[PDB]
Amino acid sequence: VTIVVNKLVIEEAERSIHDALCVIRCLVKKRALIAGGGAPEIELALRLTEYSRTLSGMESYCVRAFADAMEVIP
Amino acid sequence: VIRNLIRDNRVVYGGGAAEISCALAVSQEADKCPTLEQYAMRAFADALEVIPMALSENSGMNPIQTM
Repeated sequence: VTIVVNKLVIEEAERSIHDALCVIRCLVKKRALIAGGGAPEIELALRLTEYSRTLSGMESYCVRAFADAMEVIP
Repeated sequence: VIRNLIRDNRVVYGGGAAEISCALAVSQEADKCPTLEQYAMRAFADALEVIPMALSENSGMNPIQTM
């Protein structure tokens, strides 16, 4: 199927339709949504720190660094 | 050691057992302090681990794995 719709205003419209297809493609492969604004990065940093307490060996110090690294986004 | 036991016979298991247990309590309680002191509480946990992590180093073992 083809989608018929200034020279610059039409270019952003193509980007507007491509980015929408990309987001629409994301919902297809992954039928789910998540909050933005650094919401998962905090939960990812918070719950991974809990798992690091249960593990043993070098994984605790390494997994904890993986958790603290997510806090840079928010 | 005798004077301390006379003042209070209550005692805590040494060899780094106390520092590792307190670090877990300090880490969990840090989640309940919504303020910039939270990062310092987590730093207090990691600082408590240096005593037992130093004992294993002085004996010739892997510190972090033994920690």
